[PDB]
Amino acid sequence: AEAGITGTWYNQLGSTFIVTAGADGALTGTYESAVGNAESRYVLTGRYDSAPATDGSGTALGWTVAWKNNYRNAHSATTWSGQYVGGAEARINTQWLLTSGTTEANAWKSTLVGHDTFTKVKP
Amino acid sequence: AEAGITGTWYNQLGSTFIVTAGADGALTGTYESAVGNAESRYVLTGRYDSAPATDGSGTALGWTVAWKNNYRNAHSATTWSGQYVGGAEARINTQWLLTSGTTEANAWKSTLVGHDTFTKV
Amino acid sequence: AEAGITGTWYNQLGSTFIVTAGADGALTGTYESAVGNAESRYVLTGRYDSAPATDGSGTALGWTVAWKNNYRNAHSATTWSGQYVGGAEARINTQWLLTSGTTEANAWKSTLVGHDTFTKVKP
Amino acid sequence: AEAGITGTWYNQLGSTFIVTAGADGALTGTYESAVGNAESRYVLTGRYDSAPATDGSGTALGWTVAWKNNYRNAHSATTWSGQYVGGAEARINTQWLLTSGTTEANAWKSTLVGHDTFTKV
Repeated sequence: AEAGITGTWYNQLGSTFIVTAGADGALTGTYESAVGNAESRYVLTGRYDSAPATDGSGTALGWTVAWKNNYRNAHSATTWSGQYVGGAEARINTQWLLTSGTTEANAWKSTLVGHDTFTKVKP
Repeated sequence: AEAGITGTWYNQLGSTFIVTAGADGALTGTYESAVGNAESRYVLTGRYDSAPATDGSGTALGWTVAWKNNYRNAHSATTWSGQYVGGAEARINTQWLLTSGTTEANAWKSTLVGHDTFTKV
Repeated sequence: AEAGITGTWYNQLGSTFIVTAGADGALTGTYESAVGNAESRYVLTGRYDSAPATDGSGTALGWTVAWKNNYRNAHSATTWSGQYVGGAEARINTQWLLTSGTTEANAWKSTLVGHDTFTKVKP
Repeated sequence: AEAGITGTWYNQLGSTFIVTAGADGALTGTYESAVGNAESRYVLTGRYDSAPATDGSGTALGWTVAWKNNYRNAHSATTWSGQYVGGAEARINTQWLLTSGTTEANAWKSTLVGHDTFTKV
């Protein structure tokens, strides 16, 4: 359900994700990062399964933030890939990749991997 | 650098990636997969660095495809994260994560990782 | 410290890791998996930093289990890569890759990624 | 399949991997990196499937190197997970995770991911 995804979410490090889920499967919003070379809000775009399986299956989704806004440019982009699990503790569990632009010779150290869990506060 | 990202790209397995790079960092287009539970095109959306560095560095980008269109629904989504390297032979070098919607019991086996290289040939 | 790593550990799904850290940087022991096509114990081998930085830095380590013992063969191998953090709640936080042997055409779906946290019980 | 893993291998960047595959699943040998805060050889240890499938499947394997030897200590460890494909041109296709020991504050930026392909040339 788009509505269940729409809202304000925060992860374990204190970053803020504001998102709207559109009926066509689109995700749009802003990301505020608690860590890294970042300040203020960044534009996010993603896609989610707008017709998930009933069961107790999660809803698969993903989004990207490129770390450039009008105040700073970190020359990197993070994608989060995971699933939304709806309940009375609604969570988005993800794994992420962070790639920095590098020269050809430093490209072996361009991509960080980690995982983030998001807890919903507001719609 | 910048606008050379717009175009039709192909990865090592024959999947086709058709993208438009907007001036302010948006990536929009369609993807058609050569593998998996997919048929025809799927919508993608992403972001890229619209003011990259001026030393020899690549352009950082990323995009997502949710594998649902009017024909099929695999209940999964892939994100690709990587960089664009322009030149006489431009390439987009990426690593990707494919997450399927699972029950909580099967959540440990929900995410595949791999890598794709796209060129204009 | 090798001693601090040596012991019995369990992760969030109920798998058991028994390990000895050798003074040359070697890790040897057995793994018992709570999930997957697995039964009874499997041999593990790894390496760790036997001279870590003092600070409050973790100790980097990694190990491999190939999922074949005398009772079952899953034709796969998992590597865990992470760090040991010593404290009165001693933890090993890892990220893992699980690769299955596949044909050339199915090789795009050969590798799973996830993360595991281990809590120490015994030496 | 099986014993063809023993040998000297090289990846795309010139790193050299010298391995012995034991009969019961052990991998033992040395690694010398072409990149990073490393010099000379480092000990590796791993495991592989000693009875793989008989259909067209690769041999699953994995190994770890902690980047400390008598010369240097990078306080990090890499694990490679992948499969061996034998034939006229054998290859080991892998993906890897490099974790550095960090403080708790920097734990989000502790792990790099990439991919390496090893051949006997």
